[PDB]
Amino acid sequence: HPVTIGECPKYVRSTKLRMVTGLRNIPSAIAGFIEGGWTGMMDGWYGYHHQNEQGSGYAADQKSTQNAINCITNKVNSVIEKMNTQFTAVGKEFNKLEKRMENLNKKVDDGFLDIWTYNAELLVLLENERTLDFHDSNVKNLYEKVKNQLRNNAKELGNGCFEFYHKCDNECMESVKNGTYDYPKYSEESKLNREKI
Amino acid sequence: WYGYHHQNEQGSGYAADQKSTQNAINCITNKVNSVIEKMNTQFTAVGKEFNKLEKRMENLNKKVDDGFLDIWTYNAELLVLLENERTLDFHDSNVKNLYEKVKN
Amino acid sequence: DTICIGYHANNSTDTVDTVCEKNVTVTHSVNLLED
Amino acid sequence: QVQLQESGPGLVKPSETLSLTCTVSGASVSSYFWSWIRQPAGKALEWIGRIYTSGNTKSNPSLESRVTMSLDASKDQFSLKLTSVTAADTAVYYCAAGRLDYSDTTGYYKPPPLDYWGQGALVTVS
Amino acid sequence: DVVMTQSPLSLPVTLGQPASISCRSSQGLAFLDGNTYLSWFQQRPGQSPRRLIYKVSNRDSGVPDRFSGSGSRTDFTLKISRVEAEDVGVYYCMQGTHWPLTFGGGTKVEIK
Amino acid sequence: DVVMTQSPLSLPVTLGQPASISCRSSQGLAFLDGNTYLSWFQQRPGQSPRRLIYKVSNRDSGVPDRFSGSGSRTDFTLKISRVEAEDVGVYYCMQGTHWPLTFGGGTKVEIK
Ligand SMILES: *[C@@H]1O[C@H](CO)[C@@H](O)[C@H](O)[C@H]1NC(C)=O
Ligand SMILES: *[C@@H]1O[C@H](CO)[C@@H](O)[C@H](O)[C@H]1NC(C)=O
Ligand SMILES: *[C@@H]1O[C@H](CO)[C@@H](O)[C@H](O)[C@H]1NC(C)=O
Repeated sequence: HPVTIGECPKYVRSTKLRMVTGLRNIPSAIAGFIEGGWTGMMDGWYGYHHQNEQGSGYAADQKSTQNAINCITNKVNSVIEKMNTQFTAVGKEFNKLEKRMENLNKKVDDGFLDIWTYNAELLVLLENERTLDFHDSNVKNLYEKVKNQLRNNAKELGNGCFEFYHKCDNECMESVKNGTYDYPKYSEESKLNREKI
Repeated sequence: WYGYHHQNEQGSGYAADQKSTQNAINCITNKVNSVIEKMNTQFTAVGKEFNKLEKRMENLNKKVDDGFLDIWTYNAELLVLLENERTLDFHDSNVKNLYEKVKN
Repeated sequence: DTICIGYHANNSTDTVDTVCEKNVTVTHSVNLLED
Repeated sequence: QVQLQESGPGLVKPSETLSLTCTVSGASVSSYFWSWIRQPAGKALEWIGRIYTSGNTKSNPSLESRVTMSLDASKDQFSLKLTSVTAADTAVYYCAAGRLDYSDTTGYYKPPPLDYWGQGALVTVS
Repeated sequence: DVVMTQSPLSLPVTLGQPASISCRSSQGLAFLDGNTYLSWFQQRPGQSPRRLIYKVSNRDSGVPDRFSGSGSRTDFTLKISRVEAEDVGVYYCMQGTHWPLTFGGGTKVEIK
Repeated sequence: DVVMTQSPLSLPVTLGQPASISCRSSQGLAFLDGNTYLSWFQQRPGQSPRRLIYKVSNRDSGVPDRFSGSGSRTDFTLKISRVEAEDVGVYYCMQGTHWPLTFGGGTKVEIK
């Protein structure tokens, strides 16, 4: 109802206003972002999956998830503090010979509501698309970083996955996970297995 | 809108990618219907008359009528200018994805 | 010896609206409307 | 009943390493976030850092270089290791536990809740 | 970090009178899950701290009904309707949204 | 798909009186070329359907002038100024913008 007393939210004639804070839900031989997402990861939004001789497991990237969560939190607080909301109106009454004032008051009251409704819907439908594009960009940066670290040691299958030519154990997987993967110690066996094939 | 051109021994010819063009046409149609329905228009006013001793309400009515028009003009021009740039960047992104797919 | 890069999904049925597409399923969402 | 008890040395010399252990009884260690909080005499509380069972320690930016935490499920013990101690480190130390939900993805990326506190141990540096 | 400001430092009240403590934040404390995460803690003299209010309005089990907290955006308030002899001590406000976890300055309650 | 609703199902009218049929769609029918693409068809009993109205306002060749259609956004209307004996049958509305092609339920016109 438009008539409010106290500290009250702003009145809009909208039925649904929902804002994205997460990813797109695309469910589903574990493959990368081209096939879809993984249900079995509950540590973070973005991450890795390793399958080797010792075992198979999932892991999450903490830094990218934390930066994304910080930007989405700032987005939420920007939406909340942008529209300061306070006592708006109580309504006025007019007699039978002040019809022009009554129509002017209705014109003002019905002209502000349209502007505020239009502004709220535009804000939601722009910020949702910005959030989704930001998530896709972050996944692309992780893929580029892992590719740039591995170079010629591993082959691309497409589908966001890499197959190691050499033998890569758990410390080898954690080396490319945390950003410190030294090239030369695994280069020779990878050269042999690449040239033999 | 997007597609391939091939030259080989048997002949030469153009083609078109019919899924990417379909998706682009489907997003641009959604932008058209968002522009139309989102800023809905209706009957607004008929005008009012005041005599020689109600100058203040005449100025207030003129102030309201001239303050809403500037806001709506600014909103319409800003919406058109943003959506055009989004459309152009979307087209260039689609062409880059087709090139990356053929490369891969 | 395979490493892959992907993201997180669950069983949520929350839907939002964008400029290209309507009824897009998302993992998490916040309601800003009180009714 | 979840009961937490602290034990450690009262006196440490300067430039040494201070160690405290927070023995937990009544509940498993895997179901809680574990945090350390220090308080100087007649001053404000200060948060040091937190740890969960799989293993990550997020500590306060100021005390990041000199802190190290660990947890053992066999003896149900939570440990602190503070290196290069100074006379400004004279404080009462508390260990706190908060609830962990494995389905909640975002809960790893905010400060943990503080539900069950501990008795506290006094450490002076002289 | 994020700065908490409490008012007043000392609030002497008589038995059977209401009291109010105010906490203010430099930043908004809303999280992306839809919550605020501000807590109110009590410390008796020579004892460990215990919690009174978890989140803006929710009250912990075992806490008396005279403790009520409310607030929004950047200002929050804890109110005690009746003050007894077990209400002595120092009260703090804490935020758990942004890294690192920051505590308030502290408000001391004395009986007149 | 796109759901099209027609009103009413049966519209009995007397000779020389106007009639109106309403068609409503779930989505907007505007295209990126600047047109709407909605069509109105007539079906006589035991005969193939034939086209009366193509687009919102344009009228097909050979169609009498008494058939006039107009509308916008989501609501559209076909009007007959004078109803004759050759105006019996079932009338339909289609959209030609979105995949797939959808037809209406159908409105039957009987003479009283
Ligand atoms: C990355 O992980 C390895 C263990 O595989 C460890 O030795 C190294 O110190 C880590 N790097 C960083 C920067 O923490
Ligand atoms: C997803 O599954 C869990 C299983 O415990 C259930 O609790 C939750 O309600 C489900 N989500 C939805 C949206 O139904
Ligand atoms: C979106 O979903 C709602 C809920 O099922 C439905 O009512 C609406 O028609 C849908 N819109 C589109 C364009 O599919």
